[PDB]
Amino acid sequence: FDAMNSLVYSPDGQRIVTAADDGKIKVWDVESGFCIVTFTEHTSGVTACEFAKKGSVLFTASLDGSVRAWDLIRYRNFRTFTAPERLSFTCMAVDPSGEVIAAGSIDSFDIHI
Amino acid sequence: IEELIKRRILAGEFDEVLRRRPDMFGNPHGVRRGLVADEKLRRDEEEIKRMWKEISAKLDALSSWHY
Amino acid sequence: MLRKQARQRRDYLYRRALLLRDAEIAEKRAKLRAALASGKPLDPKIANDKELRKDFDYDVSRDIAKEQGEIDIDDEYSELSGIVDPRVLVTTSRDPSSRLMAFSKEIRLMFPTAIRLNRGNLILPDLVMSAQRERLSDIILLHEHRGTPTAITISHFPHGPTLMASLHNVVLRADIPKSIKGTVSESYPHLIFEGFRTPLGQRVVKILKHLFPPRDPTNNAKSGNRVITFVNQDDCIEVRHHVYVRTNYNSVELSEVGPRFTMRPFSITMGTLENKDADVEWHLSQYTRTGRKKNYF
Amino acid sequence: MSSLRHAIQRRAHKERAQPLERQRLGILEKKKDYRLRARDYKKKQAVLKSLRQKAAERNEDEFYFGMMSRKGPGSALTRGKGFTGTVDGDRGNKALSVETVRLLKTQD
Amino acid sequence: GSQLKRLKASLREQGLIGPQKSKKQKRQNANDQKAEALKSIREQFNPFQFKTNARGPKFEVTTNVIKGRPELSRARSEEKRRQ
Amino acid sequence: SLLPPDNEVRRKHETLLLDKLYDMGILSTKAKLSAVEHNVTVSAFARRRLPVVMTRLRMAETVQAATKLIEQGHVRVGVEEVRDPAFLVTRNMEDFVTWTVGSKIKQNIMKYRDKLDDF
Amino acid sequence: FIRREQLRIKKEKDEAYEKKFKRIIAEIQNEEGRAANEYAREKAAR
Amino acid sequence: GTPWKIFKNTAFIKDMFNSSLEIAKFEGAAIRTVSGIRGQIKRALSKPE
RNA sequence: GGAGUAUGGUCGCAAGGCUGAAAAAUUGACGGAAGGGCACCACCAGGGGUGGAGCCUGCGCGCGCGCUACACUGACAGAGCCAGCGAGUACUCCCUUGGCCGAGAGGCCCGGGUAAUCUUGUUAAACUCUGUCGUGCUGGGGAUAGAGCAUUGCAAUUAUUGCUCUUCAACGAGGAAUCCCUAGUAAGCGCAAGUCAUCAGCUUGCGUUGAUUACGUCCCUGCCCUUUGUACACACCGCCCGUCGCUACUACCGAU
Repeated sequence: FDAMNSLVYSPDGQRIVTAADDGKIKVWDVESGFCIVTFTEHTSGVTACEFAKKGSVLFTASLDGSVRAWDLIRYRNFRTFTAPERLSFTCMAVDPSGEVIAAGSIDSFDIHI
Repeated sequence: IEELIKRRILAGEFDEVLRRRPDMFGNPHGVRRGLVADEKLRRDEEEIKRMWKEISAKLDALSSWHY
Repeated sequence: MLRKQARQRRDYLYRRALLLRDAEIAEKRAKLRAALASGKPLDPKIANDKELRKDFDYDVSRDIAKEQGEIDIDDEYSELSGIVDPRVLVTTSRDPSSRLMAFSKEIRLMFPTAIRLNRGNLILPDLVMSAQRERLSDIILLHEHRGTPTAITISHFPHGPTLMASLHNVVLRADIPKSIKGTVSESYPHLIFEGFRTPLGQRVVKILKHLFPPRDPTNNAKSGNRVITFVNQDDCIEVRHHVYVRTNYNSVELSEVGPRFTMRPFSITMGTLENKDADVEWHLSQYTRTGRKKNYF
Repeated sequence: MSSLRHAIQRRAHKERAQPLERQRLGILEKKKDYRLRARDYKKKQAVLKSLRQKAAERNEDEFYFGMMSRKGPGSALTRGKGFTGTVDGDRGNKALSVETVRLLKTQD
Repeated sequence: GSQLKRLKASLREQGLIGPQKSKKQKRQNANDQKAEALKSIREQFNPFQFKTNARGPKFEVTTNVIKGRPELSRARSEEKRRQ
Repeated sequence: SLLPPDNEVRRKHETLLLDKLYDMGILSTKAKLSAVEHNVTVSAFARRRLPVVMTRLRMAETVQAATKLIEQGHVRVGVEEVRDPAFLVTRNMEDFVTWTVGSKIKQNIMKYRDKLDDF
Repeated sequence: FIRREQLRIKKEKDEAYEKKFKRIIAEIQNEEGRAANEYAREKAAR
Repeated sequence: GTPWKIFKNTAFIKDMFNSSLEIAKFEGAAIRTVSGIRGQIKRALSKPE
């Protein structure tokens, strides 16, 4: 019910996951068109979401200041990252190994890792 | 100067700025993020928490999510 | 970026002026709070101000927090005090000599997180520009006379103060042989300051102790083996750099590892190295009558 | 006070002049002339410091509507050898049409 | 090496900084100097008291390096001016 | 104010409220709650609007001309063009309000300064 | 050396002079004002 | 004495002393202009004695 | 008269010598082995100083910063011809164009400028070209020295500086060592300023020309840190080692 800010396919290609400014992200299945899980831990609008090469982990940044990191075989955010001074991340990328997250905001011009 | 250094080192008082936690405000207890009348005053504090949730949502939405 | 630095410096100067007026009012409000708790009668000009009472009822709590020390004053260092490791680059003047470049290396090695930069052909506004572009905390410029250094310029960024000082009695690290000296240990140094008592002394203490990375406060009273000493007499701050072992619980062996100065500050400006027109906070008043009698810091 | 002083207490102390072997260098500047010199220099430096603050804190995207009826200060490259930083003003002259110059030349 | 590391090594050689010995190790020490060496340590590891050149001698002649004490010389000259 | 003065949640929400209002640019100080008593004001919001803040930044000459220019659409805030003359510009987006891409007003400024690059 | 000695002597001498004459003027004003107020009290009672 | 070359602050002053020995004796002395400008003798000059 | 704030006096306490200079620990003291990270105070590849002769600040015939060179990627002579930061005269003689005179330095008559307006496009230097010289201390180098003419200044001897002729030294890439340096960086070049400390025996800016070689690795020299913590999924690892202290208990030894 808000603007869909970003989306990524899964590396298998069976399901896509989109992140909107409603605060929720959800994983739609391409066949059958239904959302299969709605992650609702962000308390503000969700910007860019990304996968790794492995396709089991999803990293999502948002304006509430946290780059969260979900595991899609157990459906729980095993990590949440914040900057020490409080930022509001608007874009992010992740190494294809899945071990380094970089994220950048509009409030400070440094780029966090 | 050398004896001043020896006195400070022995009865060790150093004027270095110490590394403080970056979330001392919101997390003052420093909990670990893994596996884990006066009722009038408590009701007043919860009312202020509710008011601030509504007002912070309104102010962030009025500044259009630059905050 | 540059518009943000200018805007934040202007907001800081406006907030400082508002703090001056609010301190002129809050000296009157602290008499009303002390008279309310102790019952001693207060002045009629304070007790008959309706605006003061009406605003006092809202502004009790910051005075209580300042009494307990729970909040910190609006400063250029209090934003990032013990959160970020302050990075600092040391540079020479334009065409340095070999002893100035070795001295620049020595006072780079004094700070465990500093870097040294070759000046060459580097215009000083672009030096300031590159410092703000790489988010440096401090720059330190060096000036030599003839192979012997005569001035430091410690500038805090993004808009913080300059302390310009003249150096005396410099005994370099690069004079003693390599059999006697060695590679200096790069551990996070303890700091001691001796003889700073005025608010100007606490100002120079702040802009000198926010050059060093913050020490881990878990067991810092006994661990760590390297100390740096700033002690002033007759407002010429003299600095030593020692390394120590605690040879017993009652005794300690010192070993002088770094250069010796007695720097005298002559200018503390509320504004960075590029601003020659920044408003000074203190300057060494020579050619006055009692400027040699009066001792600052 | 002022009645407890003689006329020799009131008598003025004269000012010495420049030596005659050095009179070609000008007048000997004393405290009064030095005060005039220092006042003029502090005034000029105050104006220049305010102009440097105004040139530093300048919005690069500012838009007044006099910019469509004025010629800018330009640069040394665009203007040329005749480049001062002053915006050139109008002397009042204007390019004059042919009918009015026909009238003026018939009068001449 | 570093001045810290060489100071620690020289004090371990002089036995001033080493591990806490047992009573049996103190019996061995009482079964089997150090101030004369500590004077040399406190002179060598504080090299700024005296003025030295770094290059060494220009022309080596063999025939059978502190070249001046500026602190002691300045204090001596100031005592002469006081007198 | 009505909470007791030594209260932890009072002190925390005082700092939160003052920091939020100073980050939005309504208050000019973040060290007094009497600022939120008699300094927070619909005129302070209305002067944190966009045509008045670009009048202050001298992007226009007057608030009337500024409203005309941002109705014609020459002004972006950040990366997105802004057609609404009520967009509340906060204190850190006052560093990012500027003209749009192919702006005739931008060509007018560059033609005045004699830096009209036609590339 | 002569600079440092003369500046030390000038500071000590000026401080001693200021202290001594503050004491002298305070004692003279104290005694004279005490006797003047006593005489004004003894005169106003007549 | 008399000024010889005049920069912004440091001026070279000529017809006052006769040698660098006399200047080294009067080093740091409080020199003064007739106008009221104070100043300090800084350093002896080499090439004109 | 009440309430504060100061200033200087006065008094009381402090203000009585088993004495004679040079611990804490159930948390502590010191290490070792393995594995990481970093470093022109490390390796690797190159570059550049200093150190040879002379001058001198400074530090305590000896020393340091420098300038100029040892030439052929050059010297010389024509010729091309290109910056940037500056400054500049009122109760005055500052920045100086142009016109003559002079081989030059300079002289002289005027002239513009209190200056984005005049000097000044500062026609700067390396640099580019067409010539001359040809490896010879040579025309590389230009110390020392004689004689002369000028300018500043009341004054120039111990030679302020400038120009001309002549005189034409050492120096043939600096030794051992030792130090520094990774991109508009090393190095060359000039122009300007002289900012309450420092600095004219120089300092700090400013433009111009602008490379070689690393940009990997902890093998050497070291420095820091892990072996406790500080987060949870996948996934991986799998009780690091020594010498003592301290505490609790147990029994032993021998004097009182």
